[PDB]
Amino acid sequence: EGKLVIWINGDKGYNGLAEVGKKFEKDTGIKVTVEHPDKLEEKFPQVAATGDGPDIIFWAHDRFGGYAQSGLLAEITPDKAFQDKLYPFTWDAVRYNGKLIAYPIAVEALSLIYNKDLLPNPPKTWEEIPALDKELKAKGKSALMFNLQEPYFTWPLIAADGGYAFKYENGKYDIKDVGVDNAGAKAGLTFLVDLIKNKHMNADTDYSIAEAAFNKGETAMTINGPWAWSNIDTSKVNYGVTVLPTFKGQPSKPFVGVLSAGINAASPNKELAKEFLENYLLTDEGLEAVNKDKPLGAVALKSYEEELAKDPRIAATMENAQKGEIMPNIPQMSAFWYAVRTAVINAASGRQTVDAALAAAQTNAAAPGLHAIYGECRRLYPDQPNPLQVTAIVKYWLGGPDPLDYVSMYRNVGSPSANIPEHWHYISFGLSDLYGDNRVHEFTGTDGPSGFGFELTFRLKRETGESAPPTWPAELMQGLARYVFQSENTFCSGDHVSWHSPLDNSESRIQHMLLTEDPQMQPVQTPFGVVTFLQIVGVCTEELHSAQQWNGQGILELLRTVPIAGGPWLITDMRRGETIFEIDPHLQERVDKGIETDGSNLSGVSAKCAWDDLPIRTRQLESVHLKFNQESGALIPLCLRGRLLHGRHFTYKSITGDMAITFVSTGVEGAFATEEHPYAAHGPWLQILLTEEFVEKMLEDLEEFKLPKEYSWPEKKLKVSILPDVVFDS
Repeated sequence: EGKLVIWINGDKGYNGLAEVGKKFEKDTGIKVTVEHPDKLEEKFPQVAATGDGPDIIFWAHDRFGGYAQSGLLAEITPDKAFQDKLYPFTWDAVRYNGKLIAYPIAVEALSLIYNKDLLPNPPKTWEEIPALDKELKAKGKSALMFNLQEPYFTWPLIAADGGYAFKYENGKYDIKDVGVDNAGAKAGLTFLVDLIKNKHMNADTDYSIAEAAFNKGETAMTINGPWAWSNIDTSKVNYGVTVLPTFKGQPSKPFVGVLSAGINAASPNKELAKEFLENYLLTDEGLEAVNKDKPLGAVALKSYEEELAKDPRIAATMENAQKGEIMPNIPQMSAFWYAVRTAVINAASGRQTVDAALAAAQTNAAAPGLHAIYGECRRLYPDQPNPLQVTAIVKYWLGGPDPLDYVSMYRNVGSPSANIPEHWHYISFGLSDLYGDNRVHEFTGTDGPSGFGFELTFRLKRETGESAPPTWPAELMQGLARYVFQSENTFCSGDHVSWHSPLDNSESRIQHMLLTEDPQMQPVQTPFGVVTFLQIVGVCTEELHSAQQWNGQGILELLRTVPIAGGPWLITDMRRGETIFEIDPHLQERVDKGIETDGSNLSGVSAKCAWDDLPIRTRQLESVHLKFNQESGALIPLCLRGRLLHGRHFTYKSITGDMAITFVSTGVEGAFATEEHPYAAHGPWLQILLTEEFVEKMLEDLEEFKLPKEYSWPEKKLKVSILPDVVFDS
């Protein structure tokens, strides 16, 4: 609005910012409003585009990387006079792609917390701690307790001797160069595991146990961030905060994240914001104002840190902050976090060796999505670690024709007791985000769908004495997958696919597909999003038609009741010769009611038909004669009962013509047919409006008699005929 609006999380000191907003108002006359709405990090991309976003946004740098790739943040341009007021490394935290995208405001870092009563002189090295633990154990106490389930707290030691996630040499992160496999990480984890083996620590320890312990006076030491402190103050423990122990002569690295403020690229007032950020907020007065209201922690302005630095506590956060590394901004951080955590836990529980866990972890950070899926696959099929797998040798993102990188092929023995035949279970890989580096699918985050948000599956009844699963279903999946990408049609459980081809290139009656949720596969959380599994179900042309006329869900249920045609898990039998309706005539009945009580999903059809026609004008007619093929005539009840009685339109379009006939219900909007003038036409396009009573009467009248079939009324006539449309006499 030419005024400055700021959105920030509910915890920090906005009133101080409001005071700075008042100070802004005094010196410049511009009103500064400060609000702190919920879930802002998610909201900013959503509203930033419209223009109702804030001019300035405050948050830890880790989000900003996402914001920067989406193009929501403006480049900031501070003079050297300014960049020198702040520490060089805080600027590093705000560089993406070599550009500066925010003013660093506050830095948070983990530190070593000790009880002054128990340990007057804290250890300067980790190697001392065992003996110290032994000493503390001597008086019924333990030395150290911290979260071993989350890598944020164990990474310093893992990072201590040379380990790293990504190295940025020019402000740009090399995503290939991962450092979870080197001697250092291995050194740290063996040491952690060794600490746990010698019962100096317990793999079970969590936030609350560690916190309860220090606050109750049960344990001697901890590692934590500023937020925890408030709770220790209430505990009245006399404690000091200092630098973390060194390992093998090198500093521990605690991830340091700096609260920063960025300027919205869609803001008119970018320069006002720059003036404000550089000359008012980043001053002793603005920061002091904010500090009194709610402490920021260790600030980024050298001058101000010195004022704050007497707090032994602040000193330690900044000592640790300088000694530690800055969090990466790329989205793959999410991938790193899942890998490590599993590695640490597995190494600590004895499930895996240190070398193997970190070796496994380095690799899993590369293609997490594939693996996460492999996880779900592993839960169902522990018996089959390696299944026959079709690989696309020419990868899609290098110009390849096949978008599914892998299709795994399993043998499911089934359950005879549940009437589930033995079958082959195909799972696809590529529709979801496997790699998460933007090679095929744009990265979206943990929230929201990974890639298209699903993978395809298929269940093919095993023929007797078949040694191996056939491969044609993979080619089918590739076909569908291409459609997904090109077609950009939504795929949800219940949707149908018109193929018109043998699914397996045989003479089978199964020539179409319906889609449903996989019976036994549960969806998964991959760092790049959520993945669900859509199973393909082979159907006959008649069954597809029923699905179109009613809905997919209903026909799926019908397929579940007839075991040969699907059963509870919907196994496709290509060899199947009968439709579900030929097997049980009463199923047709269930379909008709569904159409009655649900309406029909068919908005129109392409068929042989015509009406009497003849720079364009909307004509009105008092007489109308419609002509239909037997095939289209058959749908007239559906057109009337299914749509008009539910206030829904229906459209016939001529295969051979530009003619069209749209049956219109009352309450439809946008028709040029009125109750006053029911029959009207625009060029070859005809709309006819029918009142519900008339519709009911017509329905009674239509019901075998020899073609041609003629119906007549006091205003309109109808004919059903066959080859006349196909072949004219003139």
